[PDB]
Amino acid sequence: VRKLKYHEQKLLKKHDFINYKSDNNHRDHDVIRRYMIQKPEDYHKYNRLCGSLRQFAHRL
Amino acid sequence: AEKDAEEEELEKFVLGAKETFREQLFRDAPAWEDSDDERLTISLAGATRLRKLRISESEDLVSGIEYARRLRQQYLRLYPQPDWAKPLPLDSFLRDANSFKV
Amino acid sequence: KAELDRIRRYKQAQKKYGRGPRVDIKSVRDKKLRRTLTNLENKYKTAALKAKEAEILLENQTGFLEPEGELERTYKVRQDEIVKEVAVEVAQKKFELKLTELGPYTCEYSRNGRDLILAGRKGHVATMDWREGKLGCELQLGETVRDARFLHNNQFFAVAQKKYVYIYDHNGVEIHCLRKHVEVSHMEFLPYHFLLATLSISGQLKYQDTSTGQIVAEIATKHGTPVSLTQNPYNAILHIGQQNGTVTLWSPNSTDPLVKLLAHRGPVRSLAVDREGRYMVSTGQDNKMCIWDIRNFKEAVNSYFTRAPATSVAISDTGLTAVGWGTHTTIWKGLFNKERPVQVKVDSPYMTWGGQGQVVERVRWCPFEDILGIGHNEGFSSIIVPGAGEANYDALEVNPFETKKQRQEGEVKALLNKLQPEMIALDPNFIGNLDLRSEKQRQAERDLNTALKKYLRKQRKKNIIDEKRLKAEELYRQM
Amino acid sequence: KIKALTRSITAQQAPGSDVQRAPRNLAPELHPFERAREYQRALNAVKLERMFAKPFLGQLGNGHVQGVYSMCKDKNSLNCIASGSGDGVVKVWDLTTRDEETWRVAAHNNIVKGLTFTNDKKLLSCATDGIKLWDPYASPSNTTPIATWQEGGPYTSLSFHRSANTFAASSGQGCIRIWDLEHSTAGQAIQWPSFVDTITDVCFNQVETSVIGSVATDRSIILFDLRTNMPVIKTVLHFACNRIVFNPMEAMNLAVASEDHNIYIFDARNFDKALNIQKGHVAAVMDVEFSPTGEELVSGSYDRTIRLWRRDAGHSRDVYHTKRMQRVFRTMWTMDSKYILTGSDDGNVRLWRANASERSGVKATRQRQALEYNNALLDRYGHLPEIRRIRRHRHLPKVVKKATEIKREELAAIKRREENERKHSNKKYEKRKSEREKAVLVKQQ
Amino acid sequence: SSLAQQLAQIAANSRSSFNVKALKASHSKSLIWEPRVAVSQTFAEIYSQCYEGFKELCHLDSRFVPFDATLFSAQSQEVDRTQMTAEENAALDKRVDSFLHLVGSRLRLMPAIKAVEWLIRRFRIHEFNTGTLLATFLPYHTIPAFVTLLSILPVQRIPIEYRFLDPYIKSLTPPPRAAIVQQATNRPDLLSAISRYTLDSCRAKQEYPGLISFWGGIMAEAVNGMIDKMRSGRRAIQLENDHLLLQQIGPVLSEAMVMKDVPGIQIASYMVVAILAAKGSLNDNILTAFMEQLVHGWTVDTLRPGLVCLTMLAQHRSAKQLSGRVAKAVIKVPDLVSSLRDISKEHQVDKLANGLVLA
Amino acid sequence: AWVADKARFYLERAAPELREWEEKEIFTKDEIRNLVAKRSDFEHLVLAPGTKPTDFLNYVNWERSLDRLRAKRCARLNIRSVTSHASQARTFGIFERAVLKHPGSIELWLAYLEFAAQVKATKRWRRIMTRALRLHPMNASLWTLAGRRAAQNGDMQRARAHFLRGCRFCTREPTLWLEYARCEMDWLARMEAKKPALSGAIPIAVFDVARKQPFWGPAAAEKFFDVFAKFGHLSCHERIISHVVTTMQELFPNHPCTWSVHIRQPLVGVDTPAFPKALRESLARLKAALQSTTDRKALATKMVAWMDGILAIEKLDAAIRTVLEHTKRSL
RNA sequence: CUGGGGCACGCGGGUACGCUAGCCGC
RNA sequence: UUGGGCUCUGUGGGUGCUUGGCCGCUGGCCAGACCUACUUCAAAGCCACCGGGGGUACCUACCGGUUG
Repeated sequence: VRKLKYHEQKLLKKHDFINYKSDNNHRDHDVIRRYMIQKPEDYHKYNRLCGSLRQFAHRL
Repeated sequence: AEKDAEEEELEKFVLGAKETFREQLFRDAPAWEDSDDERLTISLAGATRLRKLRISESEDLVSGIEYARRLRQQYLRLYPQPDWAKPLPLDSFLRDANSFKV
Repeated sequence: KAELDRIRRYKQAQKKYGRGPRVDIKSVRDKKLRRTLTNLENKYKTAALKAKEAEILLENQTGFLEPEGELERTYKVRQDEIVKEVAVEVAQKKFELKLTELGPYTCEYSRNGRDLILAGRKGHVATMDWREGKLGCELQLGETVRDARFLHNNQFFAVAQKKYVYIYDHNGVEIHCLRKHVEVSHMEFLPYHFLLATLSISGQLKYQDTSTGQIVAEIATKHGTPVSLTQNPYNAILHIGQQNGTVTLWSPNSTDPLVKLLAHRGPVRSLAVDREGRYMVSTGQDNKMCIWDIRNFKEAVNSYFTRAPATSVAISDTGLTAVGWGTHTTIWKGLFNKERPVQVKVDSPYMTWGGQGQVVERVRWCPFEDILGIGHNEGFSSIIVPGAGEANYDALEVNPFETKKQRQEGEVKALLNKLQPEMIALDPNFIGNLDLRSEKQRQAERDLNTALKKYLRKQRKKNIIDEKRLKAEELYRQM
Repeated sequence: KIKALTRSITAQQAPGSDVQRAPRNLAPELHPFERAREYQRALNAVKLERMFAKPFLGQLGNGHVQGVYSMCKDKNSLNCIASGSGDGVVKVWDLTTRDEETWRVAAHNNIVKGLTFTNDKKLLSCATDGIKLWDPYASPSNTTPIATWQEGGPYTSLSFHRSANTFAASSGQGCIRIWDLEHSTAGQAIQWPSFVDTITDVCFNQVETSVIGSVATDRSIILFDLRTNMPVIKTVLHFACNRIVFNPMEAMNLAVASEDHNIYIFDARNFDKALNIQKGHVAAVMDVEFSPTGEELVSGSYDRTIRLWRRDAGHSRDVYHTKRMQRVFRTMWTMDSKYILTGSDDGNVRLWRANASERSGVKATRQRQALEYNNALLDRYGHLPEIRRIRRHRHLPKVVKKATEIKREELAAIKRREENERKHSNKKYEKRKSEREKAVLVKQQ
Repeated sequence: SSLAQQLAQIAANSRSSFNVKALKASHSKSLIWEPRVAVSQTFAEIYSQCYEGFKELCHLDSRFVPFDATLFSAQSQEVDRTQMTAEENAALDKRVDSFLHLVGSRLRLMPAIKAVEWLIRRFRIHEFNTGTLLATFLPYHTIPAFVTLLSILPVQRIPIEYRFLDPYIKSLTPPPRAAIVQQATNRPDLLSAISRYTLDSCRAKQEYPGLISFWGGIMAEAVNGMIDKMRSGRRAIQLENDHLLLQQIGPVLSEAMVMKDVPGIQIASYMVVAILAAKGSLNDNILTAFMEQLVHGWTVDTLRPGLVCLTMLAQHRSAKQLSGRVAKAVIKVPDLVSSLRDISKEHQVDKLANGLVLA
Repeated sequence: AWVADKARFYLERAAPELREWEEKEIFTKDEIRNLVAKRSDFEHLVLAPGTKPTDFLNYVNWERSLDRLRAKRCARLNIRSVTSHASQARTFGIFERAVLKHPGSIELWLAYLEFAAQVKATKRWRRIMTRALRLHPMNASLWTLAGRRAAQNGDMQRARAHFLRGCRFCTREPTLWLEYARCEMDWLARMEAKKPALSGAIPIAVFDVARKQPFWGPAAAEKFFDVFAKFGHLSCHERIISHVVTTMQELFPNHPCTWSVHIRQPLVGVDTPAFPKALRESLARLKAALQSTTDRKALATKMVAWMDGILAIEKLDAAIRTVLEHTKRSL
């Protein structure tokens, strides 16, 4: 894709080919590429356990 | 022909010369005889292996001589005939194998 | 008369490009509307007429083969003989790629014909550019892959992984994992509406954006794990086939299924649909495969048998199709003529790819070269069938050979013309038609013995005193 | 009989050229989504013309010391305008040298009510002190006039001949009087023969020359002729009228600008009904001018609003303003019918555009293709709610929008009282008169 | 990268261009001009210039009128080789090779290489007939036309026999005879292919002196190097190596020994079998068999040199007698003892005379 | 560029006549396939930005031979309905874009004019000649062709218009002056054949202005004498011959061209007993010119050229021919 | 004058050409 | 021991216990062949994996209603 011109970008503000609002600014990519993990699966496994502990803290 | 020479020259000029260009590009008696083959006949449509060797959808019972002829056609369709199937001193030495001894 | 050819031209043009029955001009009361609509229908007729007049400018011819003698039948034609028959152009295009040690290969072709994508269920995904024979991406992905397909061009592709669904860019990079559509076993891409359609094992169906990234519609298709999936590229809708053997036809704009046709008594194994928009052939777990019109929702002829319940079906651009069943696949030619109001069964098929222990995984057509890709558990291959594919294209829609400039041009054009996903219907072009209830409300606001027994029996449980029920009670008393 | 489709890519690009050959096919089997696709293209069309809906193009001059209460374009050259002040001064600009002035002089004591140019070169000034004539494009400048009149009372307006050297001066004594240049002194005094009520303005017709219409303060208009030197007809309407015009293509079609806050399209042969009702304002309209296309119309309010129009809507196609311009007065077109002029109360001559999103110049072929494509698509779909609301959504100043809500509520109550009187009166057994029929009160000879 | 190597094999097998840049590149690979003009060259003016050269060549030699009919036509403008079927392409290839053998003599000249330019820029001859074109310009290995051909060949299209120029195609420079012949030594198949071309040339009677002189130098130093390794010292090894050598050189040497129409290739065959005799310790039966085919095949212009060959042959023979038909044809020799004194003035003909008088 | 869409317009223009030819049996499917493909390739290379009027003429002759072959096949097939008009019009469109593209190729100009003059577009040919003559005001070839076809059609006044404007513009070469005097005297001969004009003073007047023309050469006046000496069968031919002779004798006294015309003067209407007497008179003039003091080599080259022409005229006496041979060898 | 409407536009032999103006057919 | 070395590449075997290549198989084929029939009756429910705290205008779903 080329860079849009004026009207094209103005019409498709919400367009983006790279990052969605379902991507969290690629926190997965950020973590794995700082620390060399090999399964982004395993990243998300860490995230789910971290979220579980965080919510246990919330009820605590 | 009903076509003029100048007319056909125009045809070669504008229309093209694809067909004629393709044209320019594409420029023992048998010793012994048997009677058993004339006596014999075979059921082609009954024969599944021999089924695809007919010429029409009417040839089932075929005599032995014509049957062996269709066998020849099947065999040549399977494998086309080779060029050796179509003296000089060193050629004779060459075919001599006593020339190759250890 | 000499004008008989003129009238036949008129009939054929009005059937082809008329885009509708025609406007009645004499029922008009008003003079301005009448003379203006006269000029309109005049210009429309001239338009369709010169469309027929333009229809000659196609460059290519239509591919075919015709059996010459009486014994000769098309499904007794061998592929090496096709090689010796036809030109070195396509002879550089028939081949076989034996990937052996990674499971049954699933393949798909690019929407333009430039590229193809391959996945081995036990780990492999490679996208390669076949005509120049060069590969741009190949990565062994380890985790078991359940599905694969390109996205809107050869920039990106999309894969159903072992838990998530991924979109990669062309040089191998993973653009993003997607955890919103867990456990996909079927994936499609609505290509004009810019939408991934994700069907999972649980029965969840999610229409997700790609150009701005929201899922627009998740639906609990309550019935059955979806045994199979494809999509109609004329309504742009979803033909999904369920374990009850029924096919259900879906659209993103109501939770209910939109049609639910019935098919073979056990789970319909495979589906495929016309691209012009006419028909749809399925294969069931019950060993029969058969067709249906879609605009009329009907079986046409009796169900064809298959000698094994067919694992896949890819129908071509034209009326041809390859049906893939077990260890060898077959190709039929005329399974639905457009012009015939009723159809026929056909005794003999067109041509086959034969059974040498190469169990098919699926089959697809290149949409723009008369070739046939067979994904089998011993790799990918492509044989040729001359009738296949459309013959003369519109680069305005899609070019098999776009430059970098036309590529970026087309991406911006498609982004400009992305179609808001509410406009999905059984009726494709229904836009600007009238709302009956709303137009009745508009006209109203402008111009402003046997049923009464069920009426009383239904309203005896309310129990509003209901002055209209008082009128009804007095009328029942007079009765 | 095997034969397949064989495309070389030579048919995509011929060896020896730079042209990418782009063959098309026209099968609906290949081009789906026709209706919704063009609909989307229409949506993007509307959104981009309201990206580019940029009307303003400038403010000439320095602006007159007090506000513009008189201005007039030369209609036979292309770039010469006289604008004359409230403060009894006039000057003329050239369009091309936008910034500075062509020629400047004071003209009267009181506010200059009228101004124009002669068909040869000279220019003309009415005010209550009198009628004067200067020549701006003299090679040395003079400030003194070269013609004058003081007789006929306060002269309210001018009107000049399309081709010849005729002009007419509307006074306030219920009298108009016509001069011919170089051959008249006091001109012919014509009026409704027993009439005093004042004549605001008068426009010479340019479709049928030698014809005159004028407005009178009896909420009444009078059509005149010059061959037969007499008034022709007098129409009396509900409330007053402010400035006249006739259409420069459709000869029987005239238009009046009315304190009904309304532009009325009438037709000379038949005054039985208004041909069109333009109910487009809050405050009363100060000016009208027909575009020389005959297809467009400026209605310049008293309030902070120009509204631009076709001949056949009945409502607002465009609203224009900016807050530097409190009360527009003289609102007239140029000779391309593309660029309008706007003489304010705030002492300004403004140069604006009609069809406010069309960027002029010399386009490229595909450009005008796209523009008229947008035109056609919008034409096809100009009714649907989505594109419709993004079409009619302009922006509007606060007192004006509050007041148009006020007008709608009050007139809705008025119509409610009217229909209640009808339904519960004996008016129920009669024909409902349509509104353009209702438009006229009476007509008189 | 398994599938990558497999697709690479396909990409080697790819012939007709399928994306715009590759089309432009193979379109612009030319001979006469530079690629920057070649890209903005179209067939028409190309046909003009090459047709001018072609008419010059057909005015030089008569035998170009068949390709005036079939390969240099207004239809030969439009015909694109890639679009037809394999038998059409085979016939076209035969027409090519026939024209190449027809044109191989007048090689160093501008109208002929203009014709070559039409061959490339219309019929992709550099891609489709790499072997025959490469062999037919191979004997001109010090001229810049050959240099430019080496410039615009495709590398993966060069034949397995012919892949020796790879250092030179990395570095443009005319390779020398020592390089070609060293490949002929420790690469038999180069000799095989060039032998096949030049024998086809003499069989189609289109032999010419530059060709045959090149081929003489090639075979002579080639088989010289072949024996110069094949001498091993081990007994049955040298016998068996001479066997394998004879099997390689058999057909070409017999066809050139009794190539009756072409005296030059008769002389060259005399040369190669003479060196075969004098250097290599060959067995008497094989030697007399050479004698017998030479006897079968000489002429009178080739007479005295063939006499020199028989002096070599019998001089390196070990037995003292000759086998028959040799003596018959030496009776048929017109000026025997005079020619024999003339040759024994420098050549030691004694064993030949002894075998003669024994017979 | 935008060649795809512009060629789409032009091929859509070409469509319906080919549809007519396919519903006729005059051309088959493969033939019309070949035709449309060729026309597309043509029009593409035509509308290419880098362009040349040679390829323009290629497309021109291609469509022309199309109209020809279709007419021939139509006549062989005994068809009457199909015309050539659409082919003419598309040929005209090719030419029109050609001339808007290249205003600099006079050869292509003449090609357009020849095609029009053959196909009978009279007023069109006149207007196209007008345009191109405005474009190139410096070719006497163009001016002469204009006035010549006007003199051929018979509009002598419009011939005078074109020729007089050309004389007003082109003033470095006397060639159009030669041809204008040629067509003026040819019109006068046409008047004498249909038998002021009785005087015939227009070549006198054009010589009077030529006398002070910028290209004023003695050899130019000699060529004026030559073109005046052509078609000497008139009324005032002796008058104009005497006038030009006395004019150049008054201006260039000792010029070898003046001596050459003094030799070849009385042979105006010669070709018969009047031939050898004037031959002997001109031979006396020639001997006087030979003995007079002028550039003898120049005069001898003039006389050997004119005498080679005389030898090219047959039907003479051998004694006269041999004495010409002697007087030629003695130079 | 793309204002609109009406006449003609091909091949033969003629009357006639360093040409095509006129008669009838195909 | 009548030359030898390093280094790289290519092929086959084996790196696990020796029962056919294919098919619409109680049978057929490997040169194959035959090709589109026949038809009494849709389905029983449940389950079904998204990182946490937080908001709910609109959409979806659930529950409970309402006009028809």
